[PDB]
Amino acid sequence: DRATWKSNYFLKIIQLLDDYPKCFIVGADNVGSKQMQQIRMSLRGKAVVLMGKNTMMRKAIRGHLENNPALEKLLPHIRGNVGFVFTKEDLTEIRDMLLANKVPAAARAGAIAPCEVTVPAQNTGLGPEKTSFFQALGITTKISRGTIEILSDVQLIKTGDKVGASEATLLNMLNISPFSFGLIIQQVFDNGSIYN
Amino acid sequence: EIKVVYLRCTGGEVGATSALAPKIGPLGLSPKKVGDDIAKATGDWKGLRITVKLTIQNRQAQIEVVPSASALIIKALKEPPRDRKKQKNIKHSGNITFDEIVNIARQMRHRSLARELSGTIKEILGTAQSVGCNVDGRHPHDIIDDINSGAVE
Amino acid sequence: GRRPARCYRYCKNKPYPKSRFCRGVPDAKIRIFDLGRKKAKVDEFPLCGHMVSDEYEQLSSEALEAARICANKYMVKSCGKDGFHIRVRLHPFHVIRINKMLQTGMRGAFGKPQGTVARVHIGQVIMSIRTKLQNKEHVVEALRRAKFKFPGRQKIHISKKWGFTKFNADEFEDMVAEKRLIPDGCGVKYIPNRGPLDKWRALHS
Amino acid sequence: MKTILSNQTVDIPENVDISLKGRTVIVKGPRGTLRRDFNHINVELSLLGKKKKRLRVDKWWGNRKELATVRTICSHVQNMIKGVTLGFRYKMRSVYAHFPINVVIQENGSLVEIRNFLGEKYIRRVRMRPGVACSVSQAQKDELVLEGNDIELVSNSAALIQQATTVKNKDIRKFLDGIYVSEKGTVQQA
Amino acid sequence: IIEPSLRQLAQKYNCDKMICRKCYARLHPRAVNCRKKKCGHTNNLRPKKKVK
RNA sequence: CCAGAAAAGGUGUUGGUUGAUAUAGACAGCAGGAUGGUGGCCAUGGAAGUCGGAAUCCGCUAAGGAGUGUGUAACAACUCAC
Ligand SMILES: [Mg+2]
Ligand SMILES: [Mg+2]
Ligand SMILES: [Mg+2]
Ligand SMILES: [Zn+2]
Repeated sequence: DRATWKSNYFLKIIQLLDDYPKCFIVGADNVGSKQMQQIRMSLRGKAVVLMGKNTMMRKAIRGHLENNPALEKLLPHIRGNVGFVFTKEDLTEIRDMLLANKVPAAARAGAIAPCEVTVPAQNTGLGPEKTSFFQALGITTKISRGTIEILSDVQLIKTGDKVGASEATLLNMLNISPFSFGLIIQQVFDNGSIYN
Repeated sequence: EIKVVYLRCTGGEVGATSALAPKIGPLGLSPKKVGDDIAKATGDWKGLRITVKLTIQNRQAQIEVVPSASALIIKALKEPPRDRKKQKNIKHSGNITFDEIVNIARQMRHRSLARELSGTIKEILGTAQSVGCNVDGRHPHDIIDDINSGAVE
Repeated sequence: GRRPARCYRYCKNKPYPKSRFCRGVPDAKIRIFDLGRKKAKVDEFPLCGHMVSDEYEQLSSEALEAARICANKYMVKSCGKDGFHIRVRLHPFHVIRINKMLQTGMRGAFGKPQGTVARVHIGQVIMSIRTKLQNKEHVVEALRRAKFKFPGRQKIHISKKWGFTKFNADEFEDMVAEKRLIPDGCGVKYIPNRGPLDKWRALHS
Repeated sequence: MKTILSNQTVDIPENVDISLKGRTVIVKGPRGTLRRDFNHINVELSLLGKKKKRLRVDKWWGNRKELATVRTICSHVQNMIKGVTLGFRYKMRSVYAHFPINVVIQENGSLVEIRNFLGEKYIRRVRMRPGVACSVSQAQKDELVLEGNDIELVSNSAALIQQATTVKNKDIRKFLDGIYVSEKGTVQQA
Repeated sequence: IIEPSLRQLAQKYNCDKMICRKCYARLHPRAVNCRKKKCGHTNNLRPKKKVK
């Protein structure tokens, strides 16, 4: 149950700080479970990435602090959906591989827009029967080669818009999603030191 | 311009219900020479439920079978197939053993959507009670295999 | 054509049963009193909930069967087909009489037998459901749905007794380990220290 | 029970000026002056802090049906402060299937003639209650902006025209016509 | 024939209500029991049958 | 006495019992995930978690049910548990 789940999460955060004295305190903001599972399955032999409740991790640090007096600089940097990644291989190779394991995820109907979605003017490969999903956007189209010809471009959503339902299914039809959310790491903890 | 499509076919028999044409038609290629060649390319599957990817160029598609774990365990659970009659409840009984479960778990790590082999044998022994047979006992008997009496790589 | 139970609802008469004097009584509406897997041991259903009445009233046999089917339908929906035991602990014996007019009037007024009606006291158990200890809420809910088939005020009480026995639920398994109690089906057998001890040694053999 | 004391404070910003004549409140700020008479509600209203920073309402010995009135005074006062510092803007949009709703504003915000609703010839004249102004906005096709200070007058004048444009004796689940309140909000964003 | 966000704007005032089983009062969507003392503030509500 | 009312209800309000979970940070609320074997097996004309009969476990997990609902010819889409 929940009590033994709390109590053995305590032990599996005692041990993973005892054996790894080098960490990135990583902000896992709005990434998918799919993407985090495929990154975690890719990076198993190199590192261990871990998540949890911030008010449980900080009390685990305040259960260590009479034994390991170096861990308390983590405490002001644990807020937001922010976990840990532990590694012993090198210092910036895993920074670079976290920057290289980024995947552009789909645009959910209700997510806010980080950056700049447009569509190129092109003949798609969809077909004639799927033009009502363009007519809801009111994009002027033509049909040629049996598929739909986009005449001119449209910047459909700005930097900082709400992604609507009619505007979300059409990008999933065109298999284009510029929204790339990955690990956006904040600080570094290496043996009582802080790097940006 | 190389394209990838998926089709969920039924194995060895030529499918009279055409579902190939509504995908192969809009790019122009002939679907009825694709669908029967898929059936003879499967051949020994012959009774089961099989998904197949098709890498289709501007010229010709290539046929190769996507594996699916509930089909791969039931093709090893070999009983004589029921014909056109298709009566009551083909509930699967019989005793598959662990070594072919290992070499099917090899196919489950072929495309690497799992953890390693000690986890794949657990998640594919779960598919055994998804199907309905037993390895001389059920997963309440076969959790204590991977607990301290494993036969795993 | 049956009169409303507000007529035949209070314990008005002395108990007048089907006997050598009242002939031609129509048979009772309810005739099945135990339901579910009644072939179950005392060991496998510890929990027991009682619909206990709280007014000195008269319940009809048709109301007994209606509430019986009401509890049975809900528990075969909820606890599964084969996982409880319903017992109706009131058998209808007081028969009720009817003076029908067709113009004689009240001359020679003594009724033909119409039906059978159970007479209930303050604190008598009407229905009792024996099931496993995690199906407690389904006992409460089934008896709460079965309350609405009876007149008056009835309440629900989950007993401290082990199932359909007269022994307390905490010390029951202790006494069956110490062998003062012997399982013999849905009930239990009480073994005193007063027999010939050939029976004692046949138990302790 | 009766709770011995329930109080809440309301922070009063630097540009606005509340003061008290007994139990009624008056608020002076940039957009205007707005008063409200709380003489039905039986509380204590202290104006504490010098530079007049907090309005503390407290009620002594209340049942829960009258302790419920403790922070509803706070809600009315801070809604009043919002309406005097920033003002209120209800943008309510016209929705129609076939016949367009013609909204024409008369006597500079104070009367609204609504025409051609469901094609019918009856003109709907709705008067804004005094102190709010209706206007057909630009950069939106069929919108009515109701600007005012106090939300009771603004939202009540909005609710008058929303109860005016009603479809009667027909299926309201199919006939989705009329003007409806779309975007509640604020004239001057903070 | 109608813009869809305007359509759901009209539906939040005409469609996604609750209706009491007794008295037939029209209630807000996050309702638990009725408003009227006509029906005894009763507890059984239905989600207002939508249009097909 | 005695001159009129019941079953049933109420998030009106007041007391009382019993059991939960909560500074290892709960209940609202606003936001982010809600995934792989797998579209599990019978079954259906089509049943991809979402009509039905039994099953109803693992991986990865901070977490995700062989699924609480809205749906779909059926997926997609949304929502919930967590
Ligand atoms: Mg009558
Ligand atoms: Mg008598
Ligand atoms: Mg009509
Ligand atoms: Zn009502």
